[PDB]
Amino acid sequence: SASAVYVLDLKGKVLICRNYRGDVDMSEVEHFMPILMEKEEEGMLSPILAHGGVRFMWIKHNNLYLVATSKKNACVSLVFSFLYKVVQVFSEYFKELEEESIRDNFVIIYELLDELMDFGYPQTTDSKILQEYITQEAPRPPATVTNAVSWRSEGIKYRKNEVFLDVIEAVNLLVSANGNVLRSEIVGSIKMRVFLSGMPELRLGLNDKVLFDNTGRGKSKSVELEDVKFHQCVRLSRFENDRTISFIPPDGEFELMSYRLNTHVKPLIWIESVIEKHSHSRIEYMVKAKSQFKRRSTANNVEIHIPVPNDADSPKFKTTVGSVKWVPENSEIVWSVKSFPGGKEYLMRAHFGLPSVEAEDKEGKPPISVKFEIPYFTTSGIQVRYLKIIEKSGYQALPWVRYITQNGDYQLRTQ
Amino acid sequence: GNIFANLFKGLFGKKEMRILMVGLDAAGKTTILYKLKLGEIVTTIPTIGFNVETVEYKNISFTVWDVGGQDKIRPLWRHYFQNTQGLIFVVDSNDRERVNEAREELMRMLAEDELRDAVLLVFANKQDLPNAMNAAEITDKLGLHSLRHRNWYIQATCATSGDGLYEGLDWLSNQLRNQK
Amino acid sequence: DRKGGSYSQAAGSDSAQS
Amino acid sequence: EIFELKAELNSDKKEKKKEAVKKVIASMTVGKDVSALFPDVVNCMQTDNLELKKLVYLYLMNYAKSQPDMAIMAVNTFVKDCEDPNPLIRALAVRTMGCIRVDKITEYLCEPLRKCLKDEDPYVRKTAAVCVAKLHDINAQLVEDQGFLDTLKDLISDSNPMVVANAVAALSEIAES
Ligand SMILES: Nc1nc2c(ncn2[C@@H]2O[C@H](COP(=O)(O)OP(=O)(O)OP(=O)(O)O)[C@@H](O)[C@H]2O)c(=O)[nH]1
Ligand SMILES: [Mg+2]
Repeated sequence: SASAVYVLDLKGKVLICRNYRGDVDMSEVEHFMPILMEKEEEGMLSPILAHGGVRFMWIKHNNLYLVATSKKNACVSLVFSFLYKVVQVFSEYFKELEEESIRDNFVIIYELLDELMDFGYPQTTDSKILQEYITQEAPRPPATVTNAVSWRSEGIKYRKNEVFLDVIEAVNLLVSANGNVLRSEIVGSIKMRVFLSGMPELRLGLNDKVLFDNTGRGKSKSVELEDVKFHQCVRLSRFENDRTISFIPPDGEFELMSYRLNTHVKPLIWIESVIEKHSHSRIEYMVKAKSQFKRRSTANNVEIHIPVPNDADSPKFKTTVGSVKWVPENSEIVWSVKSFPGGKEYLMRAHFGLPSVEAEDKEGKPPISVKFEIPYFTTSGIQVRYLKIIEKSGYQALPWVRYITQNGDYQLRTQ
Repeated sequence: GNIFANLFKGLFGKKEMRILMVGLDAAGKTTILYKLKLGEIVTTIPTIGFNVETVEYKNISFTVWDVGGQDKIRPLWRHYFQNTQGLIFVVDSNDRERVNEAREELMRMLAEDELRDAVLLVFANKQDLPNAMNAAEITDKLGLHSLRHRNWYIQATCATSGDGLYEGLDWLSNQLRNQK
Repeated sequence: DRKGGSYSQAAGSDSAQS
Repeated sequence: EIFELKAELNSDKKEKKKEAVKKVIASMTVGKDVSALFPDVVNCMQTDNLELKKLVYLYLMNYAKSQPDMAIMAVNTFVKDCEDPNPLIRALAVRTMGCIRVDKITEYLCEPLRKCLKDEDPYVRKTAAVCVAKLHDINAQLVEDQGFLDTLKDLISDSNPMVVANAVAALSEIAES
């Protein structure tokens, strides 16, 4: 229940503001910057600010803080969801999130803000629906918003019905400094870019453990996702009733389902780090990486970031496979590898000097994270059964999907 | 410079002209404007704000800005006097009590230096009942002959019938346009 | 081709489930 | 600057009026007090272009509290726009009527609110519910006198499920206060 949502800037200048209820004066935004500065200087800065009896919730954007001032005890979750929807709409409409587009599309920005929500209650949130009624370069509102199916616009015609799926896998491993993995969770991502004619209703079917158990086929490799979140077009009633994933696919790229379950398997890459740091004399980087993934799978664009000393200089790298580059801005050496086949063993030997004068304050031990991304690999073993594409007119669809495995929160605790 | 484009535009008609809508409230000003623009007796609520429209006749687009005679809208008539070249006055021949108020409003409006080049245009409204005055009694009561340097013409127009609107429009066009 | 796994054709449903 | 903008706004050219409106909007967004030009833009309010109507409505909403006296010359325009055939225009007029923080403005908008309460368009129904909720928040006594509680309650048991949800949220907000 934010009184007014405004877009700020890095210098504190409000790029654009639009009051929704009028219960909060527009002058409260000026005091938001000093409050944020005081909180940052004292560590008390929070996204949800509080200017007396009015709370100015702000979200750190790419170039400006999306401050949404509120007066009463409005739904914080609802305000956050509205801000996220507005950010997504802006990203869809404007490819750049900076001050360049804030002052360049104000004429359409004001109309979009007015149409998005009224009296603090959001009304329009579909990017396609908003673009079909508000454009930067007006007819009556589309019937899709008024109709029940607000995620699949009717009347779409395409020469061919091709849908591109993406089996995105996020391998997050939390290995402590003792060598034991604490947080090992893999979050699935079923994103499909449906581009066909009409408004077909997708009939999702995969090798789900729950579905296999219900159908009596709970003996093969079935993916048991601890948390599965359906898309907006996905009907929750069918999923709750018999796990039937029946919903109208969106027009374009959309996230239908997102699996999320813990992983009890060994990490795809086993990295052993050695720190032979002398007392203000030299430093040793005994980094050894072992590929625990299948040999048939190669990790493309693997970048194992090893945090080097903050004041370290004149470093020498003695590695075997993969180029190592030290970035002064990042204050660490990333073990960049173009192609890393499964089972590969890369050994590195860092050697650099240190300044004679010791540091005045400690800098901490940031965890070592890798940027491995091996596609065409299904670590979870979940196999899609079929995709029920049904249209009233009747057409033969040719859906496509690719399985991509990448490294997410694969951070290794430093010694 | 060259005026070939201006001559070409004037050969087929380029002049538009302007007009204003003033008078007492419920004096047929909105009905008169609707008849001039559309041509039907359209029922409308009181003119809280103002009515803006344009009328095309004799190749001249004389825009008419109807203004109500309400107390809250009477002081707002000065806003529409800016960038205004014409003015049409709606009289209430059937409203004897409001006749004095309309005359006072017309005198106050005519006592402004800004509205000096606009010729007088009084429409004999309420021309549907026997109580309506003629084209001379209304003018005598309003004192149109005492308006020095003002070209005032008395025209009787009935909102229900629509007769006399053409005569008033022709008189206004003759007062504004003095060409062949 | 494309990095991250080549696109593969998908069926319409589980034909073995009737 | 100000004089040139006023002269451009007091002209009969659509391109010049649009340029003046864009300049005024840019000045207002940049932190320029354009409330003094609100009476000048009052005359250039009833325009056929939808882009200019939205800018005029936004300026009036942002210049309504600053110049409540100058806002009395927009009731007729709002009444005329409340019957626009385009659903977008009607929704914009309904939103602007409820967004105007004028005590004497909402009193004359009760009839348009009642007319738009039974709007067939789900977007129109949602806009009418939002305007009713805004009027109730601004004036609970006015909302009670207009009898919008019964209309809000009946909106829940109707079609336009997004409109039903908007009406339910409006009724909860009215009951919340
Ligand atoms: N029946 C009838 N009414 C007339 C006639 N001439 C003038 N009127 C009156 O003129 C009024 C026209 O009202 P509107 O259409 O709203 O325009 P208006 O004269 O400016 O009145 P306001 O909007 O209140 O300012 C009607 O209410 C009538 O009472 C006529 O010949 N016959
Ligand atoms: Mg009128």
